Amino acid sequence: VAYWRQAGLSYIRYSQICAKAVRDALKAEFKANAEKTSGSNVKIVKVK
Amino acid sequence: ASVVPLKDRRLLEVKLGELPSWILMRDFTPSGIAGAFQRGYYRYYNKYVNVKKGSVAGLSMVLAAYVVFNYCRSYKELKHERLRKYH
Amino acid sequence: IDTAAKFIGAGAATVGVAGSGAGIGTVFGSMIIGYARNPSLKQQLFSYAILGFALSEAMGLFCLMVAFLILF
Amino acid sequence: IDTAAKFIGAGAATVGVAGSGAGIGTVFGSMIIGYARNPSLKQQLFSYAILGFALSEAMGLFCLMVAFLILF
Amino acid sequence: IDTAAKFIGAGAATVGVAGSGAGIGTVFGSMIIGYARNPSLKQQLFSYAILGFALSEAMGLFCLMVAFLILF
Amino acid sequence: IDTAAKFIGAGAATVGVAGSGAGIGTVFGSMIIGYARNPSLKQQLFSYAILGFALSEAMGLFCLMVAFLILF
Amino acid sequence: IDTAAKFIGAGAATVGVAGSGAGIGTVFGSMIIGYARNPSLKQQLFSYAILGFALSEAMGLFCLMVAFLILF
Amino acid sequence: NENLFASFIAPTMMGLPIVTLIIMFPSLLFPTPKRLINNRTISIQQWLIQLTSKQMMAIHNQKGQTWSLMLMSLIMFIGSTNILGLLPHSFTPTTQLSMNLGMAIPLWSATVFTGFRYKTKTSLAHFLPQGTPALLIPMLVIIETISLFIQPVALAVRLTANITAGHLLIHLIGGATLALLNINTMTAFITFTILILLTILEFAVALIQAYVFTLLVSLYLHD
Amino acid sequence: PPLPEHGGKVRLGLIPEEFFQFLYPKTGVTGPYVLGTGLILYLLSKEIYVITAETFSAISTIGVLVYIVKKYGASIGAFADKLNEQKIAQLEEVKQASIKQIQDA
Amino acid sequence: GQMSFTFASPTQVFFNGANVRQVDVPTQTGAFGILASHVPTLQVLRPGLVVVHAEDGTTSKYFVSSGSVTVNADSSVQLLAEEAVTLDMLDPGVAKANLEKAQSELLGAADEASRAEIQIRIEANEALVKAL
Amino acid sequence: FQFTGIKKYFNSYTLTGRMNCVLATYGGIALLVLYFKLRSK
Amino acid sequence: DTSTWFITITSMIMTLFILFQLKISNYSYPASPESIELKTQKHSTPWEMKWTKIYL
Repeated sequence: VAYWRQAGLSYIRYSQICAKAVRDALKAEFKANAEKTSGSNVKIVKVK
Repeated sequence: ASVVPLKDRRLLEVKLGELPSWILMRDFTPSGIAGAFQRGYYRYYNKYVNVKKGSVAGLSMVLAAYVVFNYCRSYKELKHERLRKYH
Repeated sequence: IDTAAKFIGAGAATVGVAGSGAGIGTVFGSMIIGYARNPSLKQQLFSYAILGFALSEAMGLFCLMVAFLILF
Repeated sequence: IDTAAKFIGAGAATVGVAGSGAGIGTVFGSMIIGYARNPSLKQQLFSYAILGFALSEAMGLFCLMVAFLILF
Repeated sequence: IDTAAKFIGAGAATVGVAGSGAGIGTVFGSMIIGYARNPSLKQQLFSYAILGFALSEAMGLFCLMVAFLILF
Repeated sequence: IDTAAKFIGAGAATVGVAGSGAGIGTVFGSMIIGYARNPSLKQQLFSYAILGFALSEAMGLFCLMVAFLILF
Repeated sequence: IDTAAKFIGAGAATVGVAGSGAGIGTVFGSMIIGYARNPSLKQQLFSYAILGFALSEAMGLFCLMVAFLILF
Repeated sequence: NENLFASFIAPTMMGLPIVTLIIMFPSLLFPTPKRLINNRTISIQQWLIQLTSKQMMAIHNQKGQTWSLMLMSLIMFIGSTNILGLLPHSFTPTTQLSMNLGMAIPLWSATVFTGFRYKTKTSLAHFLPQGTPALLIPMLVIIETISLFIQPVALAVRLTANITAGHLLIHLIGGATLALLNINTMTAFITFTILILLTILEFAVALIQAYVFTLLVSLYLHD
Repeated sequence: PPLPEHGGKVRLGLIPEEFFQFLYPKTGVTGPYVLGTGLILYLLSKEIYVITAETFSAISTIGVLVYIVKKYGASIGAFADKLNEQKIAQLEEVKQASIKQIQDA
Repeated sequence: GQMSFTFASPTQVFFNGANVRQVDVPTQTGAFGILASHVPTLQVLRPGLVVVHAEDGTTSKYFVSSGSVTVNADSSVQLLAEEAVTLDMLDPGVAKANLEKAQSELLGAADEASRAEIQIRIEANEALVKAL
Repeated sequence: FQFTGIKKYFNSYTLTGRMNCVLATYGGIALLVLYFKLRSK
Repeated sequence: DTSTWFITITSMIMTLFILFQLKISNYSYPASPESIELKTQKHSTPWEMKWTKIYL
């Protein structure tokens, strides 16, 4: 249990933020490999 | 008598440990680089050989002086001597 | 002479409350590492804390009533 | 001889403060091992040590006040 | 007889440090294990052992002060 | 008359070390379980074994200080 | 009065030498919880126990000479 | 009935010879050079300060850092005057209980008057620990103030009582060698106990960390 | 420990031969030594005066200070090391200072 | 001895079936050491560096972000991580600036879970600087 | 010249540090009980 | 031993803290030497910027 627990979060929602900070501390050379993974392409369709 | 005792330590420093820098003393600084530790060496037997840059004979003379100076005050109390000499 | 044996045993009994001073330390000590994992505090953590406190007291207080019994 | 028991009685009666010695060595050491696992000290973690310090202290100074009141 | 009961009077009150004599072993045996798990000692995790040591070695010499004041 | 009171006041003063005979037993038993978790012994984990040892033997030996003064 | 005074200063000193048995309960006992997490056995793990076992006995055989110091 | 220990009955004397020479003497063991490169015996004194000036600096991190250039002078004096006395017939000024009651009280009361000249309310409103429950206000503020005035006595008496306790076991284990004209096998074991105990009595450096540091915590907490 | 008691006993066979080879150095001073026998009397006359007391702990505080002379031959590097480390910084600084000034002109 | 260490990013692979005697992993609920036969657990990771000690003279200073350590019944581990980079691809200079800006938004968070998101962000940058 | 090397230091911290009067009062009272016990022997 | 009377040493301790604040006050910090190299770099860079503004 931590602060991300007992407030209504998930471990993916933990793992998204702490991995995003590593992609901001990279240099200009290895910024394209942070652009490579960057997995925001799946759309969301719920019928209601 | 103040310039008498002050010129004792400034003679027993700059000879046998350790003769510092600040030019007007630059070649006087390397005079301690060879050191008079070779002069100070022969008193013990040979064994304190590590005096090269951590200098034993520079320091271990003051602490040998402060022991025999404090042996005098204790002498009155711990007499113990008979009407003779020891072994 | 009667006061000689009375005034020692009243002090000799109240070393019995020292052992209650030891066992009362763990009960507010283990609850620190007990609650630190699991923040469900308003439930039966504290209710098991107060029962643990007032039970070690009753092995310290019970000698103290016997300690005043020696004097009177 | 009446004052002779007044002195040896407070001699063992202040051994009861040693029980608040070793009993406080845990509850301040348990706020070490149970702090790193969960950094929430400004919440009731530090507050349950101060209750754990003071109410463990109250059985320390109580066995001190016996040694005054046995003597006078 | 005033002198002799003082001689055993401070002898019983010597052992009040025996609670702090091992209560300082626990809290300095609980930062060996709280620095092992999470290396963040330079914050609260060392100053909670000295503050643990001040408020537990307040009670070691606290009792030997009484064993002096019963002697002279 | 106080020749025995020379003895027991020294004979009771010695058992106040019996804390620190166990208090260093904590800090060496509590180091190996701080070490088997995290094998970095050359760091500050072993340096907190000796300062915990020395601060416990500091409250260890000076309980025998009051032992000799009652004798001599 | 001579053999009366000697022996009850000797028996009351030997209490402190089993005051370090409670430490090697922790020293030899807390090897168990370390060995099960990590089996690096003939490393400093068992050898840190000897630094615990013979240093905690070194407060055990501390007072035993002091008891025989007041036997004679 | 093999190995009979002996004892010698002799008074153990903390006399008081001429002190104001003995205090000044561990000042002249440390020189100070007016040069850039130094002479390889001050240079390991100059390095030894730049370690432990970086541990009584790191905690405070305030404008109370001005105080910390004094606290490293306090560690070298009783760091030296506890280490000189291990010699054969030397005399330590921190053996006597007099000066240590003049090292605690002008330093300890320099701390409680530090916040009272700037804060004036919340220095001893540190007596209020938390979000106040009702049944234990009078049980608290008679406890946390009786463990405040203990601190000057707690700071000085812990230094004098164990320093002299080192010196008696030096004599008594040592004096039992001299009076051991019985069986000569056990003489070495008492001698080997001594040369272990003299290694433990270089915890007279270790007991100066526990004097400057609980002066910092007794400074950092108030300020 | 069966192996450790012989390990000092093999040192007991080692120290008796090293003391024998050291006794060979005094055999080289059978003729030419005129230093110690001038001053071995004042330590034999004053030892006939007063110098015996409870100070066998005088030697053991002088015996431990001999073992630190062993590590003092490694303290020359640390002391020596500090001077060299100190020396490199100024050398880096002068070179660094020199390049910047010349190229700005 | 007789171990197996596997260390794989999603896109690349560091170690496959090659073990070297000691693995140091920053666990979510503490830290641990692997020493050729550790009692098996199923743990998850916190931001922190992994220093694998190669046999090979020297060590290997990796820095994971969030993964999973599975040491199992037979002496074999499987350390899988999401962002497992080395040290030289990171810049310390940008890592200093990112700390206090996330502390500035911490007081400016009105909600209770949005502020809890900020507490996640300051922890990862705190282990960023101290590893450097 | 054992002053102006450390005179900038003094009026900085002797505002609180030079309170030896409490040491003087706790010292001077400690003089009184020992002359009194030898008076009554 | 249990000594007495205290009019001694404590007046001879504060004379000592005129000595130790004299010796230890003349020490050198390695870190201060790394700070003077920083301001020399920014000054000539602004002087070159003063020369670049003398061009532009």
